[PDB]
Amino acid sequence: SMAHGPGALMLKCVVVGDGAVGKTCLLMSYANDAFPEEYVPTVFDHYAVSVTVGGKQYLLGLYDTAGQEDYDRLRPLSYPMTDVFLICFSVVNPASFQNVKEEWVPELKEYAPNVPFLLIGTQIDLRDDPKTLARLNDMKEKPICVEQGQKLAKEIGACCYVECSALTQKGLKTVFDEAIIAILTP
Ligand SMILES: Nc1nc2c(ncn2[C@@H]2O[C@H](COP(=O)(O)OP(=O)(O)NP(=O)(O)O)[C@@H](O)[C@H]2O)c(=O)[nH]1
Ligand SMILES: [Mg+2]
Repeated sequence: SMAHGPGALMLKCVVVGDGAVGKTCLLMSYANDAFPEEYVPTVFDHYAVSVTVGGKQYLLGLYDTAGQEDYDRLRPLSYPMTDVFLICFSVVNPASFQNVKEEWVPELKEYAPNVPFLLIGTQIDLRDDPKTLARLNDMKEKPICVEQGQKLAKEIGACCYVECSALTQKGLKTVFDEAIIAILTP
């Protein structure tokens, strides 16, 4: 190794889900072990981190994707040779939860048929924020709870349900550990 540093098998994880569920922030927060305080992009640059699985090392490549409608056309460009997807919804946006079964799961079933994926509930620090709960209880909506995520993950055939907050980093480690296990599960 005079020409280059440590190297390793590269794996590819792509993140999909609704506008404003926290995909980008989930990725920047995992990568930098801090919530992005400065300027947050629509889409985070391709980025990888080293992990140590079962005494073997791997580079987990992290691909972000926009969930709006300007970025519809070009999104499936990210999908080829993916090893695992994360389908994110925000536990304080029920509408994104209903878009799992009805928008993100069909898209994956059409383009990466036999690629495993997880179901990730995001922004769980808002689940009991006074300001948020009340904005929600204006529409007699309430936050998605843990039991609803687990149930939904089974129906759709996700490998599991994991929750996190990008803000405090709770659950983040588990999200990506489980993405790896789901891949390295021969
Ligand atoms: N409190 C809290 N806010 C969060 C969290 N994650 C993201 N946010 C906030 O949620 C908003 C959108 O975040 P973002 O990561 O851009 O979501 P996105 O899914 O990437 N959006 P897009 O599809 O358009 O790229 C921002 O105001 C951001 O600060 C979280 O875990 N907790
Ligand atoms: Mg994004």
